[PDB]
Amino acid sequence: STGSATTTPIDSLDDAYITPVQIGTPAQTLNLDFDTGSSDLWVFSSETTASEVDGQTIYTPSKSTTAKLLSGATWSISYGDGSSSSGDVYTDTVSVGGLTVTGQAVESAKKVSSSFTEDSTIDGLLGLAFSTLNTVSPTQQKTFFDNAKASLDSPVFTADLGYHAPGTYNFGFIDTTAYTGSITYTAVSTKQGFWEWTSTGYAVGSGTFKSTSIDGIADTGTTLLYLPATVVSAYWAQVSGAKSSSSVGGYVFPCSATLPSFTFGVGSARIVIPGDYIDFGPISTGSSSCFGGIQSSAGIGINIFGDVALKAAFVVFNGATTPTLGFASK
Ligand SMILES: Cc1cc(C)c(/C=N/NC(=O)[C@@H](N)Cc2c[nH]c3ccccc23)c(C)c1
Repeated sequence: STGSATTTPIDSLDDAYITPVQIGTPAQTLNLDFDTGSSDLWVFSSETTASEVDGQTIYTPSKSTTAKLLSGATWSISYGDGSSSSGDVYTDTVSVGGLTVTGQAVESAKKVSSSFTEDSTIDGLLGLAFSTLNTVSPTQQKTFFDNAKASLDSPVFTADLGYHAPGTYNFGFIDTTAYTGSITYTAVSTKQGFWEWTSTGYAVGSGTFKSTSIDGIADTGTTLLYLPATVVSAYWAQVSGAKSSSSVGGYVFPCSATLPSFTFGVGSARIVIPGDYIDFGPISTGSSSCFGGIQSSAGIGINIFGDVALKAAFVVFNGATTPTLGFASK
């Protein structure tokens, strides 16, 4: 089997991407944020604290003939940015782009943090990291990919995020028309439950490539690119007037700037992030200070190859017995 679904930016800045997901019988379609940095499929629901719902589409398990309460199971997740959600669990039928899993754990939110409440376009998250991170207690549950894996033509999914444009998540196959050149595969460590790999280095604009190992995670659920302070300083030093602002919470730059590209290494291959991808617009409405799309990972504790990096590539998440990651230009 295979699946193929279009993913769409939630706003003009590509702050996140949502993908329609069918849950239950008859189908209830919710737009979920596919997140390769977590492993819970959770949704706004009929059980979510009313004051914490602001425009989201909700899953109502009582209206699904295939929904079954998973007796005694609860979940609670804290994301590294400070966001959180929690609740109880159903199993139900879940389909993505024509690919169907029966008995998928669907985690029904009773509580969500303000950040989720304020994101009216995101109806929940669909985790695509390793199932070892799943928060369901007392019986840990599998991700949608882990459940689907055996039935897939090939045990893979691919992320093809668009810059200010729709993109695609495919399951079970690699669309060879979707990229240029060849896909370069690189080793993955699953020790922290993430799609963790090591970049071979970086370049700023037309500058010379610096060979240096950068360990980080491929995370579709994170907007920006978070890298060591040394690397990020070298990037912003090429932008006149750029500076790190504690009051703003990162590097900002004059909106009148033309940003240089940023290149990252995958083995001997190179992925180029165009300068425009790194512009996240005015810090507040009408401001001439703009927020940078490359930020320091210092104090996060891990480097994060978020959407800013991933959307510059066609990315293969290979879930074979020994997982690997592939990157191609496009
Ligand atoms: C200080 C800091 C700041 C950020 C932005 C992150 C990223 N976190 N990103 C994630 O955890 C995502 N994989 C999922 C996610 C967290 N919060 C969200 C809000 C909306 C949509 C997705 C997420 C971290 C780890 C630390």
